[PDB]
Amino acid sequence: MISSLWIAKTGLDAQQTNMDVIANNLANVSTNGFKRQRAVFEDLLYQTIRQP
Amino acid sequence: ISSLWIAKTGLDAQQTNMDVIANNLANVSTNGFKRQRAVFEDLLYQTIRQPQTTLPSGLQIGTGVRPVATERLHSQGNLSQTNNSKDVAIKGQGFFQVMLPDGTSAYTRDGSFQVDQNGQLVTAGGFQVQPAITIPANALSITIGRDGVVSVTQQGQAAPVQVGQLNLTTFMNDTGLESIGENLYIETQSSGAPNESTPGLNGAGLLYQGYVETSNVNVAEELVNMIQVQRAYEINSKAVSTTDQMLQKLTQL
Amino acid sequence: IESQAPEKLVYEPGNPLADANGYVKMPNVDVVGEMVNTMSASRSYQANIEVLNTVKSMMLKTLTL
Amino acid sequence: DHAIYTAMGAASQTLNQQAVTASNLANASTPGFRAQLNALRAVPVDGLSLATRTLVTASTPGADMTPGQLDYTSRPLDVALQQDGWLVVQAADGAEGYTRNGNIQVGPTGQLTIQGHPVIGEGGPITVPEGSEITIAADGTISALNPGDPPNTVAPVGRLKLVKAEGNEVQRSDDGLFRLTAEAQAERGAVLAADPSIRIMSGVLEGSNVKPVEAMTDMIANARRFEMQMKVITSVDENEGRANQLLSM
Repeated sequence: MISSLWIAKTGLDAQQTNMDVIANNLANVSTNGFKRQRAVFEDLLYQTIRQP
Repeated sequence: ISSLWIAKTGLDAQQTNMDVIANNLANVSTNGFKRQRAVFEDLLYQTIRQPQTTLPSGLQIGTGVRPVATERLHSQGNLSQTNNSKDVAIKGQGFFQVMLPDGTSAYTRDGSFQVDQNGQLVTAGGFQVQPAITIPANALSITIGRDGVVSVTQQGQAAPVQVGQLNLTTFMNDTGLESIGENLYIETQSSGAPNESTPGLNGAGLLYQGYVETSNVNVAEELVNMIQVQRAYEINSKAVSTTDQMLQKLTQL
Repeated sequence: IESQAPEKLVYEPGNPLADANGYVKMPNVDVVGEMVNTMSASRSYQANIEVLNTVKSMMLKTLTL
Repeated sequence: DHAIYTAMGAASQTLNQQAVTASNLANASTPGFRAQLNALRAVPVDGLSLATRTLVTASTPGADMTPGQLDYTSRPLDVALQQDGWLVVQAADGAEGYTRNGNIQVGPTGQLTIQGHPVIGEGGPITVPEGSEITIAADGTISALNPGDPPNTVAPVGRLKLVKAEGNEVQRSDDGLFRLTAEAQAERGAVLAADPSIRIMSGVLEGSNVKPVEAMTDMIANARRFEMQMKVITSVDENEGRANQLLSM
């Protein structure tokens, strides 16, 4: 186990999906009656360290 | 073994620092996010021996380093245009209020609102906005001015009809807020008792329609801190290696 | 007797043994000290064994007067 | 002569602690895993005079409840608990075990399961429709949508049961499901109550929590202590062997 690997992986996944929706929006620029899409992100759960 | 314990504490501290750096880097495109920086401190000091001109000749051994807190830089982020008509951005201080499913109340900062099937105003995720603004059907246009008033127009109406006001809350000390997941904060003992107010009064902020507040993450700062964390980790591993060499030689002889 | 030197203490809040400050006490043992104590004790043991052997031999030979 | 026994016991307990650490390291990727702590306890023996023997026996207080990271697999029915959430499942003998492994599987007959153990929610072991898509809410509600049906036919079908445990009152079992200790069980009842303060999220799966730095330091310390104990054994044996010559005449 390592702390930052599974955080950077999630960041890569988020950027990948953002690029995916951008490419989808760009692909159908000549279609009729289409609406652009925007993805919204959010942070995951937080772990609290207990202090004295 | 004392060196081993001290170096273990140092490695754990560096691990937590790298963790918070990675967390800041990950959500670089999350609306209404504030960066965090971790602060460390020393542990207790052992006094093994009490103290013409010579050195004082006193011994005082350290113990190690522990992380104390992670402070969030509640600065002002940039505003990016999404061209939508139901998105708002905070200019200054203040947090929105939303209701969790169990019944308690939690506060958010980013603005990205949809309208549920009934007509009420909810955030992206289903949580209902506490002031409970309801937008009826046939809403030709929705307006959210620099003040909290929300006004909807209708078919063949000379003047728009007001459907509520979006007051927002303020805290005495916002750095002490507890940040649960999903872009939410809950009141704690650290932060003072929140007080709600209309925008533009009692130090509250102003609402801009059609813009969202981006996170204030400094990529160059994070990269430099990451390089320093890696180098400090490499330095600290040498302490463990040398202590291991000493112990192995002692056991052998 | 227990050594009067102050025991070490390390930081560990997630342990029920920790006090109000999150410090758990650990023994103060000098590993090198114990090693050299074992060495010196073994050598003195050998010396006493040799002394006893020689004295036993002399006592045994005394009876041949 | 008996000073050899304390040293050999220390060496054996060091070997046991090394085995525990190796077991912790081995399953460094099993989802919903809790590491095993370890410590050494002094056990002095009170004889008649000059109490100079203090043995040592390895002991494991229990699992440390620091949550690990969670991978975003985007799977619709993968849940991750909160700081102290616990999915309640039915074990092999009917006891209610607690886990953090959110990887939920569905059988052919719509029966939910986790590693062969049927998860119990509000009521009994919850069973969803035969082949419907399943979605988990932010607080444990289960929604089912029969495939092919219009999207406005999604219906709640059950609710999970999530309990909150502090962490210092739960002990591991042989199968690997945490259960309350005797005192905590007496104080809070035989079976816990589904508190509504716990919230979960779908699409993510929590990993294990094992610290490589702690593992490495523990292994190094164990090796060094073993070497020192072996040296003590050698010295005691040599001294006794040379002392037995005194017995001759």
